This record gives sequence, C-alpha cells and structure tokens, in this order.
Amino acid sequence: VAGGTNKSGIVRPQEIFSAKPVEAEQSSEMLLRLKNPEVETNKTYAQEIANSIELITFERLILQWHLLYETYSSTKKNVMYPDFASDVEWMTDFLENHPLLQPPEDIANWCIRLELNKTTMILKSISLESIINSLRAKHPNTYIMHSVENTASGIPIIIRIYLRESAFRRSTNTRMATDEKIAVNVVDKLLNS
Amino acid sequence: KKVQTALKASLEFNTFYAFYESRCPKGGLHDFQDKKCVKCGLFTYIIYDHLSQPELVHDYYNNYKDQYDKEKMSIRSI
Amino acid sequence: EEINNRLLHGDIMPPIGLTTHDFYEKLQLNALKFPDRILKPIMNSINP
Amino acid sequence: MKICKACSSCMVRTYVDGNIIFRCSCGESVQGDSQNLLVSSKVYHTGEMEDKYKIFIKNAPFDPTNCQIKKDCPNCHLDYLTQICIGSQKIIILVCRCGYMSNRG
Ligand SMILES: [Zn+2]
Ligand SMILES: [Zn+2]
Ligand SMILES: [Zn+2]
Repeated sequence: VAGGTNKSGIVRPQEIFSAKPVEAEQSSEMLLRLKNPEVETNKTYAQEIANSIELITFERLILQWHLLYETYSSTKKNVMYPDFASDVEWMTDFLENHPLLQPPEDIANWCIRLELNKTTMILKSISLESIINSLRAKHPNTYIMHSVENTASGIPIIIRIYLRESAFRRSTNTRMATDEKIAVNVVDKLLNS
Repeated sequence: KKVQTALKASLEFNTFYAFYESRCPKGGLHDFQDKKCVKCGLFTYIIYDHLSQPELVHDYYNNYKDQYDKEKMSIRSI
Repeated sequence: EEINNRLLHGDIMPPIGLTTHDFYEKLQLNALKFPDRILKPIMNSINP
Repeated sequence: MKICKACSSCMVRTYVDGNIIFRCSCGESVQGDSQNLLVSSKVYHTGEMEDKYKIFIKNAPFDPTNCQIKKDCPNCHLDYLTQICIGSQKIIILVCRCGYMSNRG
C-alpha cells in the first residue's frame, strides 16, 4: 500500500478501466532486459546496472540550501552573510586549485549556498566530483564553487553556485518577473537536475 | 565459542562485501571489465564467496578496512 | 534478536535504494517465518 | 525580516543597483548591511534532525515508557541504560538520568 507500489483494494483495475494517464499511476513498473546475453548471466553486472538507473535528483543530496544576494570577486571584498563568512577560507583554496575555473565578469548579485548530506553521499555512493560535472554540464549560465571532499565528520561539504547575468537575459522581456523571481526559478531547476 | 567467533568473522565479512557490492571505495559504482573492477581490485567471484579463495578476501578487505570503518561511523551519527 | 544486536552496534548497512529502517524491516520479516520443519512436530502428533 | 524603527512594521524588501533596500508603508527607508542578505532558505529531513528531539532525548531517561537496556553507564556506573531509536536510519542513542548520552552529545 506504500507510495509508488500501491496495490491495495481496487486501484490498479481502476487505473486500467478508467484509462488513467501515466501521471496518475500509483503502481507503475517496468521490466528491462540487458542488451548483452552474456551480461545477463552474471548477477553483479546486472546489479550495478540496476543501481546505475535510479533517479537521484540533486535535491535529495541536499540537507539545506540558502539563497544569498551576493556577488563574488576574487580581489574585491564584497559583502557576505555573517553566518556564512567562514566560507571564504575554502574559497581561496578553490581559486588556487583550479587555475582554469576563474570567476566570470558577469556574475549577478545572486548566490545559492548548498550543504550536502554526507550520509546520502555515502549510502548512494555519489562522489563530489560527479555532482560538479553533472551541474556544470546542465547549467552553463552559472559559476559553481565547492569545498574539499572531506573524510572527517563534523566538517560539511559546501556547494556554492553563482548565477551569471545571462541567467536573466534568457527571458527578461517578460517583465512580469522580478530578479528575485528568476533566482527562485533557477534554484528549482538546479535542485531538480 | 568457536561458533560465535566464526559467526562474528563471517558476519563482518558479509557486511563489508554487501556494502561494497556495487558501491566502489574509489567513488561511484563499480566499473567492471575482465571480471575485475578498474578503480579498485574487486573481483566478481569474491563478492558472494569468501571461502573458496580466502587470501583474495583477506587482501581487498585489508585495503579498504579503516575507510569502511569511517563511513560506517559517519552513517551512524546525527 | 541477533538482527537487533546488529542494529545496536550499527552493523546493518542497507543497500543502494533502501533506508536502514526499510532494510531492517525486510530482515525481520524474513527472519520470522516458519520453516518447512514446522510440520515435523505436527505430523508426529497425528495419525494420518 | 526588517522591522521599521518608526512604526515597528514589517518593511518590504526590494533590490536596487546591487543593494537590498527596505521600504516601509510610512516612508521610512533603510538599507541592510550584512544580516539581511538571506532571500530564502529551506532545510531538508526536518523530521529527523537533532534539534527536533532535543527535548525528547533530554526527557527520555525519566519517561517510564521508554525501552531500557542492560548496559553499564560509564558515568554513574548504573547497570541499565535507556535505549531510543530515532530517524529513518534508525540511529540508536543510549541515555541515562545522570546526563550521559551516547554519540558524545
Ligand atoms: Zn571498484
Ligand atoms: Zn514604518
Ligand atoms: Zn548514568
């Protein structure tokens, strides 16, 4: 009866007889057969492929997120949120560790601060490097900074995503959206990646 | 006494190899070619067998043990 | 009981896609089923 | 939020030329310096955070309906502890009436 596998008193017959769309199916399933007949003989090969195809959206790896009205310049000391002013310590390390990922010249006054759930990163076996590539491959209109992947408990992993000015140049002719509205729309896109 | 000691050892090995069945210590999931992972030294015929070739079970486990220990402690907190 | 002991020491690591609560419940349901041996005392008490 | 000095009302926040400006219904306008740079935030897994159960974990040793366990308390050397299992990951915490609490908290 649990969500996603609801096969309780008549639901599935109602999904068939009423011709309910896929969006209204509470017990939809699907069977996939491996392309290589040799691979389907081995359980471990089928086990890792099964875990390969499992929707892990970027939202479920997040414990909490903060939307900040900040711009980042390497030299100029811009204003920063007092509760997150300690983030600058690992920002300097990121700048000296990536001589090719320099901050752009069109960074907007909008910052998204992310605190990754390290427990979910362990159970789902998701590395920090994999998350960075996935977000940078899907969102070219953002600049992303991250802390160091730490193996010591008590120190979190921080993802910082800076919105570029082109994020609003996408569609700002529709003036019925203040810059706060687009930024909230962007973070919804980032979390659902 | 022998039964409980052997059960402790076997259960510890089973838990370790069930955690690192698809999970790879080097991050992500296992990349298996030639029956062996490329990121680590895991073999296919060791995940579900710890008796036929004990030495190869006592090496892989000896490689990522404390690692495994830190992750186990981290999950059981907060 | 020994599944609970594994829980106390934090020795229950769920697989990918399962929470510890859901994996613990799965282990308990499997461990609390009568074996096929249950009819051995039943059939010894009856004359077919 | 920003509370107006004059009338103690909830001021409306807008954004002008790279700055956060609060304007009130009484005409008073101020600009936040550092503590108002928080547009929005959300916290996930609110049903199993440590701040959720602080009161409950504190009261657990005195609640007679909690499950006990035969283990020695390392502080007062009492031979029983109170065992609680919180969260979706089934985190086990042992607590005692003397203030001892496993996980070092
Ligand atoms: Zn591997
Ligand atoms: Zn006012
Ligand atoms: Zn005590």
